[PDB]
Amino acid sequence: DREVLRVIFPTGDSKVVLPCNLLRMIWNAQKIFHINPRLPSDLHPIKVVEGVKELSKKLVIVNGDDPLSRQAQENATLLFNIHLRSTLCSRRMAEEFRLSGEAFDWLLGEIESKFNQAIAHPGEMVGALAAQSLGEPATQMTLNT
Amino acid sequence: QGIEQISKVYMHLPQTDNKKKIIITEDGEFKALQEWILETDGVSLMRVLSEKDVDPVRTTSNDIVEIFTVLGIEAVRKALERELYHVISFDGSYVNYRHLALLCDTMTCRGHLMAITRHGVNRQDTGPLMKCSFEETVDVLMEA
Amino acid sequence: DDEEETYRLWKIRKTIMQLCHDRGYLVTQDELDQTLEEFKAQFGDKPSEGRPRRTDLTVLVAHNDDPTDQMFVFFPEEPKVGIKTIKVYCQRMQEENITRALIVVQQGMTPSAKQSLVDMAPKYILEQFLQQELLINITEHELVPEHVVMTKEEVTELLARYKLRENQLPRIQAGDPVARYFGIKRGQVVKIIRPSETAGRYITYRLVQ
Amino acid sequence: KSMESVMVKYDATVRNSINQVVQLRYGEDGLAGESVEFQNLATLKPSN
Amino acid sequence: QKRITTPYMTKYERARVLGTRALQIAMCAPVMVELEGETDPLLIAMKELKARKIPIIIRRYLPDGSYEDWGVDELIISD
Repeated sequence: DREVLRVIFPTGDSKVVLPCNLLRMIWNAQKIFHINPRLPSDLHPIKVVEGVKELSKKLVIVNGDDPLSRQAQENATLLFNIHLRSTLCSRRMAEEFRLSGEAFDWLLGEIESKFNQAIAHPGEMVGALAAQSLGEPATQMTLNT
Repeated sequence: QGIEQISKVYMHLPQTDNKKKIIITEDGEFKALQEWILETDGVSLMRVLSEKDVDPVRTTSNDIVEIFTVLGIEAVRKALERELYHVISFDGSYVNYRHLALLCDTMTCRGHLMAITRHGVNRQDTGPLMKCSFEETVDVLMEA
Repeated sequence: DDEEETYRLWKIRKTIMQLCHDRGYLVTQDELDQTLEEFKAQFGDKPSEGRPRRTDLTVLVAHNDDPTDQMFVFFPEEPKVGIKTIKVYCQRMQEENITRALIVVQQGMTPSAKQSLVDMAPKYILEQFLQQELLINITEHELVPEHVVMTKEEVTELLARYKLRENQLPRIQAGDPVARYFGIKRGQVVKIIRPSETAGRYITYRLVQ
Repeated sequence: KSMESVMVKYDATVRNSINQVVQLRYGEDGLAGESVEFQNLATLKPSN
Repeated sequence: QKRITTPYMTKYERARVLGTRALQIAMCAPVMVELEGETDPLLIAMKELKARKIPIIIRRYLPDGSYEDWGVDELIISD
């Protein structure tokens, strides 16, 4: 994935727009459960790996079982899965974040619930919404530069 | 010498990271390099691309009918998107991406470049009661 | 001059050896990276009063999946091409039993010749190019994404998965530079694969009509 | 006046008025541009 | 079965279900919750939704001509 990112983003920037924030969701879980970042944690790493896998399975944009409907799903949520795997790796969450076992299931259950309500709604007049979203920034445009 | 239509050609090397040459070094780091670029006043790209020691990949023109005839239709899509982005983000503003994508997709959907104009809307597989709301009610409805 | 002329003939040749490799033909590996001085030593130093005559440059290739269907490419000698001159080629195809043929027109063709190629529809399909257009591979440009042509078994999987017809797809006319680079006929579906910043990768389809 | 009747149909495809598919998924991702925000990758920039 | 649509009551279906059910109450239809001193025909229709007890079925029309019917009880209320 590190090698794929270098060809998706050739210039080298890192500012992207994505669904539910992850660093803030880790910061919240670090305080709903009084995580003390001073003592050894009790989070088994193979639990992190398999939990992230299972979570990645339940994020369907294109629901289907046959090919050509099982590869478009992997094309849709390609960037978000890379971000999720790089942020919730086993080294980082045993070195920096130091979440407990109880505080990890909460985070997993919240990622999914705040993702499933970002999907578009079937019926919004997307066309007219995109026509005045570009026309009013045409008003800020300078007349003759 | 030269190509007939291009009249004046300037020369400078930029300082921004917009026109620099960004390479991935052996240590795997993004490094930017200053390189000479040339900008003309006048366009005939099919010949400028065919010349020697001129990069045929990154060379482009700011006119899109030329890219349509020379490069294709998907190149028109991407160039139009890029120019919209550049004119929007000129004064530091920002607009989401979905809107640019949807606009530059519905603008080049039927294969050819139909402008959003009077006689660009006049042509599609649309009903009779919509073309009667635009200034030629009676004749098109008599046809219908 | 000839140094400009020995350069172009090597460049145009290198382009075509990829164009036919994209269409799924079998081209030997070293033919793709044939450097200039190697070309200058094999076919001749100069075409001005030289051994490279714009003939001795023609190429005949066979398909990967089947050794019978073959493709030919011709390099006419006159600046603009007449009538029997292509029938000279039409005869050369008639004798060798090859239907896929290309002609690398030098500077132009005649309106009468334009009539003379659209007639043999069910047999002897020829593609007309220009010397200038083949000087650069547009497929390796920055703006141009990656196209792939789908078999007629895959196309019936889309229209049954998304429960579509074939009229409801986005369209592309068979006259733009990439529609001809791949040799596409009406009724085919091409697949575009481009990377985007919101998802990472997006696959769209086009109907060539 | 151009783009009046484009909308998202009940199978998540963005279709025209005559049902001519425009995008197989809205914005190529499928999400509304209302519940997203800026983040960082933190994997592409560092060295080997 | 073969239900391909989302199990979430979208933003627009919640605004039309609340409007119709409220108009039926104003014309003397029988309620389906134990209200307590409530009178506004649109305040009642909102606490019926919180209790999943509105007797209306939604027919979603796919763009290929088909349809499927979801009972308001079966949908996950967005808010």
